[PDB]
Amino acid sequence: SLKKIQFFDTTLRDGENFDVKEKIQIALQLEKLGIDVIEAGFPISSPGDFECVKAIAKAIKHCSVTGLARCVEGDIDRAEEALKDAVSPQIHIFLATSDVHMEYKLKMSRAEVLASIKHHISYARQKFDVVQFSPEDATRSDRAFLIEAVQTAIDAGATVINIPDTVGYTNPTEFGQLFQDLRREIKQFDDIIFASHCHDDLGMATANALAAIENGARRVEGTINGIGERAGNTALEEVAVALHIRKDFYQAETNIVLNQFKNSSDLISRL
Amino acid sequence: SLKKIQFFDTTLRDGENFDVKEKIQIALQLEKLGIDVIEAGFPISSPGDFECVKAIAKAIKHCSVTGLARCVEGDIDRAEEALKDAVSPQIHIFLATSDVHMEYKLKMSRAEVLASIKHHISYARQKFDVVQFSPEDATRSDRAFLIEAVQTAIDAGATVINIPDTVGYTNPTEFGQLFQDLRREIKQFDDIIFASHCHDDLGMATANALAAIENGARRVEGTINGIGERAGNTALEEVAVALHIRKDFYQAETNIVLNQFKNSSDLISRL
Repeated sequence: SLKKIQFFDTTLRDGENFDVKEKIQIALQLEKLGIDVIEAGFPISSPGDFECVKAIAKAIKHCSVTGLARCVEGDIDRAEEALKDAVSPQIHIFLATSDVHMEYKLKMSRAEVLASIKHHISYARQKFDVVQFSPEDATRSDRAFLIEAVQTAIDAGATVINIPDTVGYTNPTEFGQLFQDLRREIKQFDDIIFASHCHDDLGMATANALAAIENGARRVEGTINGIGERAGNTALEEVAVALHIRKDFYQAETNIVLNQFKNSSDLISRL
Repeated sequence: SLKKIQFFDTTLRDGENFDVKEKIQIALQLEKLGIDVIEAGFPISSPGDFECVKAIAKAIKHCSVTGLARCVEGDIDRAEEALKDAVSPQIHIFLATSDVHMEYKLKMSRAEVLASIKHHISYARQKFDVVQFSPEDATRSDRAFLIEAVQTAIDAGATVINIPDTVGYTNPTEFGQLFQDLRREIKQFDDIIFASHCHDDLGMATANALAAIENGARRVEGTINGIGERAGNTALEEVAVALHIRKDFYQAETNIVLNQFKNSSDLISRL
């Protein structure tokens, strides 16, 4: 039917072997496939990444290109530099919101986390019209606080909120509920693009992405083939095919060119 | 916690290359793994199957062995013959319950279907203490009628009801609801073992098996690796690992020896 699901591919990021011309090649196949957003890299991470993100940003003419940044002004500056020639640039910023991460990793309190999010999302918003924000480790976050962190990013200018199952152990019941909670508590929900980024540790990343869509998500992030990370990401091909075959149930359309999926798939496998 | 999930493996059936000694070898690895029921074959289908089912029935001493039969007295006779030396034999009988199958395949009305089910389940029950029944194509069956066919099998002596997503296009929402409906409409539900047999056409077989367990199923049928059929079956390893890792959520135990999963897996892949 009428609701539109966007696709966000992070294949070029979770190459964790791809050389430069190979990244460019993949990127152009992704674009051909009708992927809406290509995450090209994490520019601050190394000079190589920086040049690679620039390279893909220059090659792409028909979709959006994005790069990763922490809540650190330098990363955002570097991403803005990397993406300056993108036809439709975005930036993807993240910060963990779970108790364990805040205590042991960030060494920051809830108040500090919300304050970092507000500052860095606003900071980025001055440079990018489209700011995606991900509360890292969302699925193990205190739920009230997860809602706080997400409201904070929205207030500050984030127009895409991506919910990752960073650990990979959620299920459709638990994840769908997470989205229900966001819908109920975030007044701006219907004006904001919500995405998921599921991991396949338990073999449920596809079901999890679709449960998020049944519950409000209008975007799915993942990879060609579901490669990456420990136990893999959401296989975008599986999600697109489920939406197509059960259009009666999901009532959604996408921009994907279905017949370009095996090209995309064989290319990625080949490398 | 306290509820027990049984595992039903059909690897030796959806070898659709395995030779005789290889089937016996797999069967004994399955048994080692702690699988509760091994479906050894479909005895009526060929004399080879018959001898293979006999062979596995003789080798197995610590779990149950089962074979397939249609609702045809000859199949059941042949299965009874095949399994006569099983330490804990069962039989698995099936009949389609969807409008399309009844019209185009069976060429039988609803009344005829229920009457076949009653007759052949009772027939089998005289020979086997444990009769499993599967309404083939359950997930595309009229729901009221699916409930009729399942009630009929129970009344007639079936103590295990297996719900297959024969076509492979269901999802956790739709499947969980199917189980909710059975629970609400079948007075004997809590006295009857309910299982699922999901297919992985959409990449959701694992999530689907777990959704059936959240909703009353106390048994899961599938294969080592999820091999078989068109697009594969439920990967029993994924289901067992999800139950273990999220015991907090699923609150279930199994009889599986988790550390025997890679042996089982490498054996099956090797062949």
